[PDB]
Amino acid sequence: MPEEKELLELLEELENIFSRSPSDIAEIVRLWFFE
Amino acid sequence: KKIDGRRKAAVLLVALGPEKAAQVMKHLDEETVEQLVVEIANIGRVTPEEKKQVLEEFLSLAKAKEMISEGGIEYAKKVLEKAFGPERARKIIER
Repeated sequence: MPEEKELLELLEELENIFSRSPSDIAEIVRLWFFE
Repeated sequence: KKIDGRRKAAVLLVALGPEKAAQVMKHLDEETVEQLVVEIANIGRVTPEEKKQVLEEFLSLAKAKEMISEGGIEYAKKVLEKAFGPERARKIIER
């Protein structure tokens, strides 16, 4: 639950990134999936 | 501990949840999406450590393009407390 607390922190940053640009997430998905 | 890049992408999209993952995937072509849905479909259980590792690497990569202007104190605080805990950190930087 302290560990859970830092998970929500990471998820909040992820959420923030999504609302700014889903295409920046797609770019990292691409990078990862093709090696 | 060492995660294949295909599984990393699948863990990230699962963590986003279906409505946000679907929006991300519209930025990818049809053939990429089909391979990703197959990786997602066979992802199985995601451990809490896998999830945290993927999220940490994702955030570092997403900020790579960003110009940094100060904020170093808060950054150093998080590094010190993750590395050593706050009580030891206080003594490292000198009482």
